[PDB]
Amino acid sequence: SAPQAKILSQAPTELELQVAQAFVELENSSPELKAELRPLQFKSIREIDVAGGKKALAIFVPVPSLAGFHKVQTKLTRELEKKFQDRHVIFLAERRILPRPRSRTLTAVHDKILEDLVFPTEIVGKRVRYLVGGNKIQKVLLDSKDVQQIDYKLESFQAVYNKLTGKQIVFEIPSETH
Amino acid sequence: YEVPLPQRIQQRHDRKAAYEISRQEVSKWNDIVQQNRRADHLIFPL
Amino acid sequence: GRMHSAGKGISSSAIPYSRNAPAWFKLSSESVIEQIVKYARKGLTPSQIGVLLRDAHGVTQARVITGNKIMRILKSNGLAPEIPEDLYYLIKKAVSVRKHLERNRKDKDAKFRLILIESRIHRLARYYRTVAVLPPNWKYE
Amino acid sequence: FALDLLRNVITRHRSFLTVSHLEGFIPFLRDSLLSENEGVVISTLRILITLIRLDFSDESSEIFKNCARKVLNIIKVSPSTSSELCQMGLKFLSAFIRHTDSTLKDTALSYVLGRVLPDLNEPSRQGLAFNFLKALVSKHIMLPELYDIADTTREIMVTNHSKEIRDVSRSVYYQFLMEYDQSKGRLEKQFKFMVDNLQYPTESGRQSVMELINLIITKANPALLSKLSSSFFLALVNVSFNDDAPRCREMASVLISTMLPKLENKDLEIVEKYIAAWLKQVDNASFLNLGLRTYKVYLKSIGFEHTIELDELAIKRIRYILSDTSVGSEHQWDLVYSALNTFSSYMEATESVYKHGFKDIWDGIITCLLYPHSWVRQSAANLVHQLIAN
Amino acid sequence: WSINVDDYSNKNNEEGLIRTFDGESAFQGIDSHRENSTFATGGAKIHLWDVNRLKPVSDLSWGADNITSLKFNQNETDILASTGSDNSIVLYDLRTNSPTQKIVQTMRTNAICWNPMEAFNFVTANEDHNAYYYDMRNLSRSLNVFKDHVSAVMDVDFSPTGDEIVTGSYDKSIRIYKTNHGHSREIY
Amino acid sequence: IDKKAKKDFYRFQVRERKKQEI
Amino acid sequence: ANERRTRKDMPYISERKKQIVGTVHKY
Amino acid sequence: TRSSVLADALNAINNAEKTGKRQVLIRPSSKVIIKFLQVMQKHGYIGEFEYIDDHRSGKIVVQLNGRLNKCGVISPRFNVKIGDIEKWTANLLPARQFGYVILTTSAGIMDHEEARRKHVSGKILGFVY
Amino acid sequence: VQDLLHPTAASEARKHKLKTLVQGPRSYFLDVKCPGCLNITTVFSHAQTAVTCESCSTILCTPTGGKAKLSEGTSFRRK
Repeated sequence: SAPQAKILSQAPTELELQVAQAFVELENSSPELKAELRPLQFKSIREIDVAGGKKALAIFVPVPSLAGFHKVQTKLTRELEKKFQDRHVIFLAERRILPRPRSRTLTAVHDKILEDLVFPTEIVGKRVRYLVGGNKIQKVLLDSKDVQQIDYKLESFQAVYNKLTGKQIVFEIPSETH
Repeated sequence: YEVPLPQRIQQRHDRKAAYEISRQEVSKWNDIVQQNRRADHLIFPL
Repeated sequence: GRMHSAGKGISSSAIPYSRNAPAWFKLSSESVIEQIVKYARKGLTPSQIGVLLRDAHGVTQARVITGNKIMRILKSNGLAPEIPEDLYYLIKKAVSVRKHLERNRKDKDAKFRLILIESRIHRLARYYRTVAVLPPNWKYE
Repeated sequence: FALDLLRNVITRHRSFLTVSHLEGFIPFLRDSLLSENEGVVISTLRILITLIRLDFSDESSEIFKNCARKVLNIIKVSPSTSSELCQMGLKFLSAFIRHTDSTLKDTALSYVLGRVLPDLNEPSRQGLAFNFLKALVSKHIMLPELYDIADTTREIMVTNHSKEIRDVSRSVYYQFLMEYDQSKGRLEKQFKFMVDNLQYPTESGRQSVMELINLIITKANPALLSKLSSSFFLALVNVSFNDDAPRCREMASVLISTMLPKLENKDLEIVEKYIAAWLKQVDNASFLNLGLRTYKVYLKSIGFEHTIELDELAIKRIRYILSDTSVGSEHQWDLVYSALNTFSSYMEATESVYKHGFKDIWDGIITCLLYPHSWVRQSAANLVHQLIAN
Repeated sequence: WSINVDDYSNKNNEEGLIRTFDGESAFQGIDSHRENSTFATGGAKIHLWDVNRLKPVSDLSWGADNITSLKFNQNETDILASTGSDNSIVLYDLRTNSPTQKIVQTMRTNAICWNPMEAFNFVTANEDHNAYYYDMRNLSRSLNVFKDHVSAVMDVDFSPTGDEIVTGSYDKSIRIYKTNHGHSREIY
Repeated sequence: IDKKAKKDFYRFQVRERKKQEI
Repeated sequence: ANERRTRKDMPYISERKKQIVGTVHKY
Repeated sequence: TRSSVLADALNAINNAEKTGKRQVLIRPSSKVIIKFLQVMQKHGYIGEFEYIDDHRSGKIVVQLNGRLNKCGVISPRFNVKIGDIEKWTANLLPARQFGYVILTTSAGIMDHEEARRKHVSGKILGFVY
Repeated sequence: VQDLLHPTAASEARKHKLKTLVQGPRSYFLDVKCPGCLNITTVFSHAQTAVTCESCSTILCTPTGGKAKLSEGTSFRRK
């Protein structure tokens, strides 16, 4: 399969092309995972820095396909990490915000972007502390399902969330001391 | 070389190394402290 | 908290904080929907059907798994109730009470328990008339 | 208004951009830099950076020294480096040391270098952080911290994603190693660092270092090149032979291709020894794959018939591999594919293939036309197409 | 600020504000390094300040949690401890310019005091009507526990003798405890 | 499931009953 | 004490350690 | 039945300061409760407080330093003109400048001295002193 | 005296489901294997119907007031 087939955008970016060659290479190597990988196709790519200095590959994908991506995002994501090391691979859906887009819809889409990011792990909660001076500290409490992997990724999640939603957050994982 | 670990993970190791150093250097005060505890009488200032 | 009674019971269900489908859940949303219509075609209600899917199919919540409430799934496939479920069982409940009174006229408490029921029906029937789910001309019995 | 009008004028009209014309404005520029409002200071930095290229008299040159003191003080009061006004200050300091002969105190520069270090890694404040740093190596200023920074700019090369930081950090560390005085043991350590960095896990990291190789290979002394010839060659063929990234494998071959011609006669002899030994290892099929592939790199760099013995070894291996292509053959599809590829390169190099002696190999090639693996068929088809043409 | 004092009559003013340091966020604690002029402020972030510099010299912080109180060491003066609203105690060392350790506590701790006679020992005023005595090197446990208050302990101080500790609580009483004894000997 | 099934709950059910009624 | 009569596996919790929840650096 | 969630919050805070509690839990939460809390917070009557959101009405936790001599809600929420404000400060505050009267104006819910500063007015929510 | 911000982990488990800091269900599902056909079926912990194996139509569990009692011989796992 050609890499451009995997790319929904008519004009594929060079980074987007590279991830497409990676994905079709996984299709060819895979004996049967191709049957799941082949139908999957992503809309685009955005490579975003982090305070840690690494980068994150945000792959924009359709939601009905995003379900199938979530079915296979573990194997696919570790493989993409191997092919592109020092870049955090994350799949996020592209979902409409235009009716200027409405503010309530924007809060909603931001929070879905948050759950899609924290995948494979799940959000335990959301906390907000209001400082005596007036500062607000926003924290998201995550489960310990894949504590090690996300612990290697919390800052990347933070940078992508600030970049996309324009909000400052801190991801914490209860049940251990970080 | 090896790929850089995330700063908090890197810095966690940096903190742990710092805490070990902080322990040894405060431990230098142990010898006088045991002397004060064993001293029959302390006349201030020491 | 109960009206028509002094009970203060609080027993209920606790929706989980997470609104996403469980990770272990590995069944297609469409295969859920075809199960929904089949049970409704058999004659089962939105209340019972949710018990069956939750009990035997791992469907924690129809809205969470499929993204839509079950009534909307049934309505989308052409299956809707004549009257809202809450009212229908209230009507059958009163009918069973009434049928009881003809045979046994000295059931004076059942006469009271009757009164509590249609008063509940009038309040429920009134609300459903305001929102237009129930046609305005509708009256109980 | 005055500063904005003045800067526009001198840029538009070159003749006004002269020492005699702009000498009078010097007392205003020094005062404007110290002005309270942030905007006028930012404008003052830009015009001053425009005039540093201009030569100035003794009285008209003291502004840049005094200017340098305030922009330093400006950076101290700035809360964070990622500021519009603070960026201008670092831009002038870089431009100040670049062209003005006068230099700031060591202590002040060390403070800036410390503030610059966190921004080196962040892509947004990347470029300005490096541009100041490149001035330091450019003027060959001797500081203790730069040796540490030399180490930091090396880890950030092979351990980072961004292609921009590879392009910029590659320049500085290449200049630093070739310019700053260093002890021989440390140089060997730097080359041992680099060879291991060819074994780096990340594809981009291995990608990054090969320019550092290519820079050494393209521009280096013959004596230095001779010493590192054997070490680079064995490392380069290793990455070329087995690597997750195909792109790294071709690039390693390209580096060897541009390497071998520059080798000395003796150094090329060790290369011939290694290839000949690998071909000799008939027992191990993997070594034959390594031996045939490096022979392809051997051709088109030094050319055919430079060493006859190695050519005979490749042909005998090719004759052996292509002969046993039946069902009973134990040869892997990789080995037959490798044999055909090297034969194609051998075919281009010399016309001896058309002699009667090679007809046995040609019959094998025709047999490989219907080989089960598709890749073997494609290589055989190309070989036959050349046979039909010639 | 500067205040005229009458300890000595070797001279004879300038009493009033001397310098002001502006901060991005509110400050909730302050202490000064004993040997040198540097002082640390506990705001939304723990900051190290120099007298001759208006901006914070160094930024210390383990994470996003705020700092409620802080107290510099007296003997090994390069070490600093701070208290966070996330029920945590954080140790710092200036020689490394980085945090060293935390232990997350069940309840918040309002105040700390470090023993002037034992550099590695400190007491913490806690919200559970208790005050806890700690050893710096092994913080997995406490050295002693003081449990005679009935409301939250707000402040704690070591005597310069180092043998006695006083605790202030919200229950309208001051209790003063011997370091080796777990119960108050006096109530004021 | 059979005992909990209702003969008259949905739109189509009474219409089936209405069909048989006449 | 009433529970201690039946449930087999109870660690005695030291009074000096009940009030610690966790430590980042284990030793 | 619930009539004023803000009323419940203020009564809970008052009882918590009565019984010496260093923390108080408020349910349900709302922007009006929240903005009231930053007003008190900025005046120093209360300290740190945290919002626990549970996908539902929510919870607030407020730290108390014992400096709240009263917090009350004026129900029903009368309309107040600029000329009326001083009357309210006379009726609800034991002294002139000790404690503050909260107005929701076209600019939001804030105390009263800011209201004379921006020359804004609106409906009354309560008092704090 | 307790910290509602940071209750001990054991405390919530002991507390009623609706009274915790963030309320959530205390129930769960199970992977129960049919004794007859060895197939695996998902069953709710407090399942309110006599869940039957679709292949064998064999009773796997019976409803009760609280948790449904798993039929004798039916192996299970927490899912």
